[PDB]
This record gives sequence, structure tokens and C-alpha cells, in this order.
Amino acid sequence: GPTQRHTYYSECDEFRFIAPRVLDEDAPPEKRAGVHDGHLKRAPKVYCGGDERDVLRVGSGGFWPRRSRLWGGVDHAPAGFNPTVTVFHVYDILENVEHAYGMRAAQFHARFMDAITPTGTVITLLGLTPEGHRVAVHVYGTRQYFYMNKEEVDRHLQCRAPRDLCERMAAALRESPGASFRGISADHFEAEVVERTDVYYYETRPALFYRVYVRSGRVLSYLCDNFCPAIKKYEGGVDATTRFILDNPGFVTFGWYRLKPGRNNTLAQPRAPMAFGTSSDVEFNCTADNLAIEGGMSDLPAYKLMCFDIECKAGGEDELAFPVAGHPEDLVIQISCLLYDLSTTALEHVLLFSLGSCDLPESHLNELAARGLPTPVVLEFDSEFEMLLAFMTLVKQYGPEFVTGYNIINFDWPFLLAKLTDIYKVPLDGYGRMNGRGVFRVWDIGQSHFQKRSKIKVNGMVNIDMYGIITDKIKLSSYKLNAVAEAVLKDKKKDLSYRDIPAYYATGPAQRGVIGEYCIQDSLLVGQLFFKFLPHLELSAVARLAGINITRTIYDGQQIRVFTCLLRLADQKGFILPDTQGRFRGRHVGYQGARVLDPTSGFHVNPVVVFDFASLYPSIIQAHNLCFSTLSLRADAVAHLEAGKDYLEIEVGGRRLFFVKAHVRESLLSILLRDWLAMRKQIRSRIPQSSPEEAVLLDKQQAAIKVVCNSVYGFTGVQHGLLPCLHVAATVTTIGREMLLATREYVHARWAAFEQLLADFPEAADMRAPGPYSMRIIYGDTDSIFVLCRGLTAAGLTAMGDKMASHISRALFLPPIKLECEKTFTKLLLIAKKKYIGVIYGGKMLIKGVDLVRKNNCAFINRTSRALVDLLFYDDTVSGAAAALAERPAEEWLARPLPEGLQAFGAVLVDAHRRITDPERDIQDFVLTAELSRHPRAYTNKRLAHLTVYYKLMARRAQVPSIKDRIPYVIVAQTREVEETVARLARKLLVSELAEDPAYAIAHGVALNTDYYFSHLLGAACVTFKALFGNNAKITESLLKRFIPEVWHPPDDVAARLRAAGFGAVGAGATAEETRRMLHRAFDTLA
Amino acid sequence: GAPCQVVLQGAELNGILQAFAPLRTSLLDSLLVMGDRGILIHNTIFGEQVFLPLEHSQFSRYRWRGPTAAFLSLVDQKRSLLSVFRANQYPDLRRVELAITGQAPFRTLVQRIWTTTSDGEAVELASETLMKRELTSFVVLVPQGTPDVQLRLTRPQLTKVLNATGADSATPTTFELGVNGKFSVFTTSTCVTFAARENAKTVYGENTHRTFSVVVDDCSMRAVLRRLQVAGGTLKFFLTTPVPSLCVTATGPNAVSAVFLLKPQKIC
DNA sequence: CACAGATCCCCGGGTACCGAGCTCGAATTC
DNA sequence: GAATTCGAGCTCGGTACCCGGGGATC
Ligand SMILES: Cc1cn([C@H]2C[C@H](O)[C@@H](COP(=O)(O)OP(=O)(O)OP(=O)(O)O)O2)c(=O)[nH]c1=O
Ligand SMILES: [Mg+2]
Ligand SMILES: [Mg+2]
Ligand SMILES: [Mg+2]
Ligand SMILES: [Mg+2]
Ligand SMILES: [Mg+2]
Repeated sequence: GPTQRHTYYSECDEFRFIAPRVLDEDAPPEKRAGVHDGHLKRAPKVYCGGDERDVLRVGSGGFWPRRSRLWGGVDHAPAGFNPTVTVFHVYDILENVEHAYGMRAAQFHARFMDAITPTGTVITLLGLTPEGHRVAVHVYGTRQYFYMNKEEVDRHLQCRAPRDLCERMAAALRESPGASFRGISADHFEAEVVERTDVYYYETRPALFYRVYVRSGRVLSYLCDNFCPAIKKYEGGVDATTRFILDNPGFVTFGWYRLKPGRNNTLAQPRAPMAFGTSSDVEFNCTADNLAIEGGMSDLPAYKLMCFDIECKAGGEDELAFPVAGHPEDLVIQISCLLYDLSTTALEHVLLFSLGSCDLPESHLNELAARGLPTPVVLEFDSEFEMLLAFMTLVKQYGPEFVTGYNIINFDWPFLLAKLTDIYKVPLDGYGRMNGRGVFRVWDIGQSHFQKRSKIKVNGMVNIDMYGIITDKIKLSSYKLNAVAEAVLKDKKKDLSYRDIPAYYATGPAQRGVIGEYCIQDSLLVGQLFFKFLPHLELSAVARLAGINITRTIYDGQQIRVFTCLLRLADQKGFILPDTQGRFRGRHVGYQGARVLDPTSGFHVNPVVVFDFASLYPSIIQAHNLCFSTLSLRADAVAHLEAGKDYLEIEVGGRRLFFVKAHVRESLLSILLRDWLAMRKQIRSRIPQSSPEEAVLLDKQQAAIKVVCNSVYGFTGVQHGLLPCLHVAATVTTIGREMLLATREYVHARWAAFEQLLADFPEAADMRAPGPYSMRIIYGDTDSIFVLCRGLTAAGLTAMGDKMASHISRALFLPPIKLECEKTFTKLLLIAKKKYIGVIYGGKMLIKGVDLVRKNNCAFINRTSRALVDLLFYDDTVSGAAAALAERPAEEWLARPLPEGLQAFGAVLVDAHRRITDPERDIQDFVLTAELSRHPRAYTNKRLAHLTVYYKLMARRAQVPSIKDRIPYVIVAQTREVEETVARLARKLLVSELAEDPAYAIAHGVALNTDYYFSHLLGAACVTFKALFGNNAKITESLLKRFIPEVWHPPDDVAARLRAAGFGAVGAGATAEETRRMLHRAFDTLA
Repeated sequence: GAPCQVVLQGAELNGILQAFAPLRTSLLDSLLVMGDRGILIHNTIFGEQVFLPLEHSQFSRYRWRGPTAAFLSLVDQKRSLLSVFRANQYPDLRRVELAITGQAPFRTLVQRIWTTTSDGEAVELASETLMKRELTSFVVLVPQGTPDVQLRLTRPQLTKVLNATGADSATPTTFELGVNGKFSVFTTSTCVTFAARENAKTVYGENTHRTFSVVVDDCSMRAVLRRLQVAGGTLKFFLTTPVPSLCVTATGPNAVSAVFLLKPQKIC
């Protein structure tokens, strides 16, 4: 059949029939619990409505769409299919070894067979044509390589010719511990003598290296980790894709391309439908010279997006437990699968896989037809295997280029793949885009102790989980899809909790249809989120600019972007990037960060101009020409250069460091940063000319590019990371600290009196407000300075602050550096170092790290804290009282009555006290959160509330959170039962032992800890408003609790016997006259 | 001056500091029910109700306008409005004023301090003045009426009767008074007795014919009345209630009293 | 296998005092 | 014989640090 074998199920005649027993409707009520199980012998079928078909039968008809040409060797295209391909968008790039013995019958030309002769690496470009045909171009050529110093290799293994070195590298692989390099010869390792320079230092001279062309780059991973581990290999971590992108100038990992005539006239050689490696329509065999970038096209092809969502049932003794993939009875029941078009954003198909009958409710069908959405194609199955096989068959046949969903990397794909590999033993290596031997794998953090994220790598399929896209574009306490839907989409959805799915599924098809409706609506919400944020476009802009494919952009982190950009620059300039990490693996820091000036804490009702540097550390790297290639630790490399004119000299970490200037050697990091700073500036140049809803999204996109810009700095200062230089990173921060202080001293020296301010800026003449002028920095941070401008009006203070900032940046700093007046607060509450609130001029409130902007707290405390700060800032007669509080030292307020304005500031607190005890207290207002952030075994302090509740959830078999989830929890009241239970699982209990989770605490009506929640309400108030009271949290706490209404009762078991002993009560439980008359009765009784 | 006003200049204040002399820290986490007829200082120690009346005549000036007010003594939860009247907290103190200023649901009370100087003047230690807010909801259960029969005692007498009383719930005690002077405070393995006159076991009292035998189940009396360091005083019995109660009022500088609840098992 | 940086506030939990109480135990000492 | 006291010790929690950890702010 095919030359290469297709490792996906094209046919099946026997499988493992698992299915719930309640699906067999006419069978007695006592054969209903549990599931069936066990082998069955029939091709898997799918019932779409009244019809029925084999799952794996492509044929003509079909219950789901198909974009596949081949299916298990048969060619299902109309004869005469031969689309011409001249331009093809490329979205993913694979690489995969290809053996010239394996492609004997494939009938390539010579010039590819000889490019794989024992073996080659083939760079597969996946993509679409403008007419929608799925291309796969195979780029022969393109073999990886590294460098080793010529003299170093010549010495450590006596070498006279390069061939003798190819021989020795082969010799070393043939002796490897386990026989992975069988037959390896002296011709798999061609080498030449190149004349490159290491990139770490200015003094380094261009040596002679050997450039060693490996094929089959896993041999390079061996020949890089095990070959002569005392010689230094330079670029042995650079995979073949990066060699393809970089070696060919112009090429991109995401963009339109074009086939060319080629080197002599050699052409693209269209493969024969049997020799297809991928699931594509047309396939080609090029080399890098038959390809052209085809700039001028921008638009995105017709690519498809699948947006799936599984629903699972637990089928064990406890059907309220949460499903588990390993258990054969905790089975998937439904798979919603929406099929959008990525270019037009148009939902095309709405598929619902359903184990058993599913009749979707009419109301839902009519809401779909009302909104114009396709009609749901409900596909029914008997067994879970057939349902999952049909889902994977859709994924293979349709072949969505992009997949998404919500939490599809931590629950949906792991659940499904655990089923398909543990239980049903299906090889997923062919269910990607390659017909076999492709990666279809998930990774999760799994106590790895650095891993930032759980990844997923299907080949030729870009999985964008919207959970991770939204956690880094919106600050929410809870990232459940309902909370995210409300907060982003303004869509109050109804969630079905997994505890209510067994009760529904057991009933007829109409409730199973209700489950299917909640499944579809989840996926419709996720499609809306995807097309609001459009993550593929921003991430492809980054992938295009970095040089990495889009999946490495989504998953691999910020360092490989910088490493690839730097690698492009280095290879142009004639440099090479050593490997150090190849030999490599408490709040500790690597070097000294930035300066945070001491705030003059307090409520400042005068204007506070906030200057700050634009792109500070990138501008330092560019201004001062910081790099690896410009650093000199030793004052000899610059012994023939003028000081101050040809090189900077700075004491960093007590080490004198010489950074030669441009016009001697341009930094490599400067040029890298140019490219990324231009990208960020282009995104920002559309914020003023966009919608409000679009300026918010654009703000987040320029913030992402800002992170990639600051990661160039960060990449120098990562210890045991790729290509680090803490001399450059420590120099960046050293110049940053110098500039913060230089700016403060300039402002303090020049503009100390109003005459000098007026001499610089005559437009200050119309800005003198009546008090006595002064201009003092009252706070600063890495780049900002807060200049408290007394005696100046806030009206035109930013318009002159721009001119001040240009004045300072001209007088002090080098050209790429630029200080700029970014705000003006008409009121500021400098709480602490990284904490402050303030109303920007004539405008918005800026809250910076004061726990109203922190995801810890409960909405109750946040709501009341916001109410208080709104009183302080907006409500006049409380800003007057608050500004009056500074005329006394804090302790005088402990004696004196607080100014008569601040009473409303305690009315809020008093109201909140009322509101906290009131017995409706919907406990969603009282739900704290915390991020797990590492395996619960990697903690040392295992006495945290979210860990407590994590283990309570795993104890009850509920849904255990994931490593970066947020773990919501309530603080339940300490009760003799809770006490006994905690000691059972093992006074006054800790808040880590009163740590229930809200679902439990509603189901079991566990009551909240009013003491805790109010003490923390007052704690948040105290943390903010200690700035009014001389930053004394103690005094503030005392003065805030003086608001609260104090209450005293003789307790029950005391009040009882007192009412029994003929004492009448006087106070609450009687009318005021009745209390007075009884008080008369007492006073005359005692007298 | 400000509407409700309680001033203790010297020479009547020396009596009030003397009243607080023995008590130590006891009445600091207390409740101060001020109003007409004076101030009542109530606290709970060990589960019993201890009172310390301070009459309106018993201040250099006592003046009240409005309904009675009730303050927790712990200002901001450490300090105390009575800590001024302690044994040696402020050595050189002479005077205190308690000025109240507000409207009936919301009064606040301020306490200023005055220390002696040379040449007849006073420095106001404004670092240690106190400000409290009226409770804004409260109710206390004060004792009422007058006892059945009350007997005055001394330090050695009262010390030994407190020695006679129990240790824990095992052994309930009983202040029976027999006919013609058989006052007795016993338990099973200790018993003490006095004569009741209307030498060394001849207590004085009034209405001595009113025999009974009260019974207590809770033996916190010894701890309670030892903390307050009572110097012997009145022992008052209250039995015309379903729950009899015994009150104890030192005749030393203070009138600090303590009511103890005698369980309903009343018999003669 | 995986991988930008640092600074810094505040909370929770832990542990180490120690000034202040404050209750008996043999010394004074009525 | 017997009201002091204050050493004797002893549990008392406020206060002080310290540390991890969440999660802010450059
Ligand atoms: C926000 C942020 C800042 N920084 C460092 C680098 C910055 O140069 C320095 C100052 O921070 P920012 O003011 O936040 O960033 P910036 O000034 O560089 O960029 P912009 O023009 O938008 O203001 O802090 C990081 O390293 N990472 C970050 O994620
Ligand atoms: Mg789901
Ligand atoms: Mg999901
Ligand atoms: Mg900045
Ligand atoms: Mg700026
Ligand atoms: Mg800034």
C-alpha cells in the first residue's frame, strides 16, 4: 500500500465495549448501575439521527466533515486532482528523519534521495493554499551543525584532516552504551574548517573552528552530550528548523511562501499520492532553493479551528466522585466539537459526540438557529471506545490546524488520551498530521520544579488552550469558564456541575440532551473568547519575528525567542554561541536589581507628576551598547581605545567592566531589541485610533511584546539558562539605579526654586497655584520618579511635565533613553514601597498593589475596601478630614476626636460589619483563592489554606486542582465538630485548618468564620489607610476598630439562670420604655 | 463644663485610689456602667460576677445628663480606664477627670490625667489620656434586692472560711446557720464555725434568726475571692429567688463585691 | 526535561523570649 | 503562735523577629 505505514485506525473489527448499563433501556432496574465492559466484535458504528454508518468508513457519505484525501491508503479524491501550488501559507514546520532505504518505492528524484542517503532530516512545511488545499512541502537539505574549536579538537583527539575527525565522531558513536547508532560511518558527519568568533567578549579573537554537519539531529544530541565532554561545542542545541529559518535569509516560520524555479532549474517534485507522509491534499519535495518567501501577501488562509470540550461521567460505586481516566468505569460521555473557519471566524459545524441517545432541547436548538449558528449534528454511540474513536477520526480526517478549548491541556486532552492509551491502547502517533511516528503528547508540570506550564504537542496542530490565554490577559480570582465568561463576554452562563451529571445521564435522552446542551454552550463560549482575543494572530506575529514555530511560541518560554533572535544576529556578524547548559540542570537572587526609593508615605493632595523612562532597560542596553560581544572584564582589551569616548567603564558587583561603544562594535542585543521595540511601537501606534474594547486588547498585546523586550535583559541574567551573562544583566540594573538617582538629583538641583523653573519653561508662569512652591521626588521605583510639585497647578502640569522630561532626558541621558511624564495625580496615597492609590488628573483611579488589585481576597473585603478608597479620594469632606489627619502626629488621634468629616469613612466599615454577620451571606462573596504554583510535595510550609483544601478535595475524590490553578476556599467557623475532624485528620485552630472549599461548605451547610473575615476586612483597611496615620498600622487598627459597634451580653447558660432568677433584661429584647421602667425597678430595688 | 462630668481632684481621689489598691489587675477587662447614683464596675472572674460600686457622692464632682452609659474598660484592647487608679502605675498622679460628650446612642468618654508639680500646678500627660466610646448596645444583670441574713467577718475569719471550702466539683460546701449562733461553713473533711451577735469566732450581723443551709456546687469561690484580696467583709445571702446567691463585700478601702450562685438545693 | 530578571509588602505559622504578674512556703515577726 | 514578701518558680500572652509563600510592582 503506502510506502510508509499509516499508524491511525483506518479499520477496526473488534474493540472494548464499555458503556453504562442505564443505556439499555428495557432491562430491570437492578441491572442498571455500573457499566458494561469487555471485548466486542463489530466495526464501531456511529448513529447520526436515524441513519447509521461505520466510524472508519470514509466512502461518499459522512456524518462529520472531512478534508482528508487519503484514508488508510485509498485515495478518496476526484480523479484528476492535481492542484497547482504556487503560494502556500505555512503555519507549522515539522522535522523528521527520512531514510533513503525507506523511500525506495516512493519515487523521488535523485536530489532528495541523495539528501537522505543513509538518513536525512526533512523539514516539512505544513499549510494551506489560497484555494484551501492542505499542502505539505518537504525541504530536503538542511542538516544541523555545531562548532568545536580547531586547536582544542586537534589536541584532545589528534587530528590532521577533518575526515580524521568525522571518523573519530563516528568511532565514538559506534561504542555508545546502547546500540542506537548502528552502522554509523564517517560520512554521516561531514565537516569543514570555519573562521568564527566566540560571542563572549570584546577581547576574543576569531579562531578556527570545525563546523560539523550532523544529520539525524538526535545523533547531534548524543555527539553534543557524550562526545569529548571537555571540549566546548558551540551551537549543538540549535535544531534543524532553526537552521532552516536562519540559513535561508527571509524565511519565516509563519507566513506565505512560494515555489521557485530553483538552483539550476530544479523544481518542487510533487509527491505521488501514496508517498504522502501527512494527511494533506497535495505534497511536494523541494529544497531550500525552490522556495521564496512571497512577501506582499499578509492575509490568513482558510485554516480550521476545532473548539472541543469533553464531558465525563464517573461510574464507580460512588457516582458523585469525580471522573478519573485510569478507571475503566469513569468514562467520557459527550464531546462537543465546534468547527470554525479561522479566516472568516465563521462557525461552520457544531458536532456533538454522545455515548447513548441525546435529544437536544428545542429551546437550545432555536437559540442556535436564532443566532445563525449551524444546526447541531448529534452523533450517538453505544460504547465509549466508538465515541472516542470517532472523535479521533474527525480530528484526523478534518484535521483542524488549530485546536482550542478551555482547560484542554489539564483536563480534556489528558482525560481522552489516558483513555485512548491506557484503556483502549490506541497509538496516537498517526492521529496528528503525519500518518504515523508523529508526536501526540501532553506534558504537565509534574513536580518538575521549574516548568512554567503544562504543554501539548500534536504535530501539525496548534493547540491553543484559552485557559492559559486568559490567565495572562485578565486578572480574576476565579478562572472558571463561567466567571471568565461573565467578566469578558458579559454572558451569564449556567454551569452544570459534574455532581449533577449522573442524575441526568441516568434519565432518558432528554436529560442527556440537556448535558449535551451545556457541553455545546461551553464550547460556544470558548469560541467567543478565542475570537475576542485572537491568540493565533498575536502569537504568530511573535513566532514570525522570533524564528521559532508557533507551538514553541505558545509553549517553550521567553528564552528561546531571545536565543533564536540572537542566533540570527550572531551568525550574521560572525559569532557563535557556546553551549554551557548542555552540561547543566529560598528567595535567592543572582545579582542586584533596581532601586526603589523610599516613599514619603501619606495622602498627598498636591500634584504628583510621575516621570518614567520609556523601555528603560532596553534603552540602557541600546544607549550603552551592552552585549556579550562588547563586554571586557579586563582593562587590556580597551587599552588602545579612549576612555569615555570609545568605551564605558562601570563598577558592577565591585568588578570593573568595560563595555566598548558602538563605532567600535555594535551590541548584538541592541539590534535584537530594535526589532522587538519597533514591533511594540507599531502596536501602540494603533491604540489612540481604535475602539475602547480594542485599545484594551491592544494594550495587552503591546504588554506582551514588552515582556519579550525585557526578556532580552532577563535572558542575560538567568543563571543556568541558555547563554547567560550576569555581567550584562548586572550592568543593566547598575545603570538603571544610577539613572534613577541621577534624575532625582537633577530635579532637586535645577528646579528647586520657581525662578529656575520659569527660566527653563516660561509656560510655568500661568501655572503657579497659591501655596509656596517646591518640587521634591517623594517616591521612585526602577524607572519612575514621583515629583510632588507644590505651588503648581495640576491643570497644565503634565503639558509642562513633558517638557521637563525632555529637558532631563536631553541633559542627562544618551539618545535612546527617554524620560517622559506619564501621569499626574491630583491625589496620591503613598502607602508603601510598591503600594499606592491615586486619582490621575481629572480622571481615573490608579490602584497599585494594595490588595484591591490582588487576587487573594474575597469579593466582600474588596468591595468594602474599594468603597473606603472611593470615599477617601472622590468624596470631598473625607479628603479634607484625611488631609487634616497629618497636622497631628498619629498618637494624638488616639486621644482626640478625629476630624468631623471622616465619620462617613467609618459608616462604610460599620455597614460592612452589619453585612458580614447577616444570615444570608451568600458565600461566593467570601471565597478566597490562592494559586497552587507547585506540586503540594514541593512545599516546605505545608500548613497553607489552599494546600489544606487541596487535600480535602483529593480526600473526597472531588476534582483535584492543577499546579497553577486557583484553589477557592472559605474560612469556616471553628466548631467543636470541625475541631474534632481536624484532630481526626491530624484549642484555637489555624486558618489553614479552617480551610473548607465553597462547594462543600454550601452542600453541607457549613457556616463561615465571621471573626476571620471581619478581622481581615479591618486588616485590609489598616494596610491601606496606615498612610494617613503615619504608617502606623497599630494606631490605624485601633482607630478603625473604634468605629465598630461594641456589644455585650450576659451569655446563654448565664442569661438563662438570670431570667430564671427573676432578673428582667434591659436593652435589646424589649421596647426602650420597657428597659427604662425595669431600670427604674432595679435602681429603686438596690436603693 | 461638658455635659456629664466626673472629677476626682486630690483628697477624695486618695480614697478611690485606695479602693483600687489591693485589686491589682483584676478589674481591668471590666465594664463601667456609669450613670446617676455613680459608676458600677462589673467584671467576670472564673465564672462569677464581681461588682465595684462608686457612688455619685464619692467623687469630687459627679454630674450626669442622659441615660446611663456603659463602657468596656479596655481602650483599644490593651489599656484601661481604671489603670489610672492602679497601685503604682503613675507614681506622681493627683487627679483624673472623666468627661462625656455625645448623644444618647453615641457618647464618648475621655479620661485626662493630672500629676502634681511643685508650686501648686499640674502637667497633663497627654501621651496617656484615654478615649472610649459608649457601648451602643448593652445589657448587664446586676444583683438586686437585699439579702436574707448578712454577717460581717474579718481577715483571719474570712481566710479560714475560704480555707474550709472545696477544691473541685466533688465536694459541695454549705453555709448553714443554726439556732442561737451556730454559724457554720463546712464541707465533709473541714468545718469552721462562729457565733452571731446582734472574741475570735464571734461575728457580728443582723437578722441572725434566718437559718438555712445554702449549698454551692462550683468551688471557684476560693480563687475568685483570693484574687481580689478581700480583707474580710460582709457575707450576704440571697435566697428568695429560685437560685440562691451569696454576695461578699470587703470592708477594706473598697466596697468590691462578688456574687456567687448557690445551686437551687436550698434547705435549712 | 525545562528555563527571562529582581525587589518588596504583607500574611500565616513558628519560635523565643520576658515583663508582669500572682499563687504557695518557709523565712520574719507581730 | 501568724500578716509580709519575695525568692522561689510558672504558666501568661503581648512583641519581636524570622521564615516561606502569595503575588504584587518595576
Ligand atoms: C514590567 C516589567 C518590568 N521590568 C523591568 C524592565 C524595565 O526596563 C523596568 C521598568 O519597567 P516598566 O516601566 O514596567 O517597563 P518599561 O519602562 O521598560 O517599559 P515602558 O515603556 O512601557 O514603561 O523594569 C521587567 O524586567 N519585567 C517586567 O515584566
Ligand atoms: Mg470540559
Ligand atoms: Mg475543558
Ligand atoms: Mg518605564
Ligand atoms: Mg513611560
Ligand atoms: Mg513604570
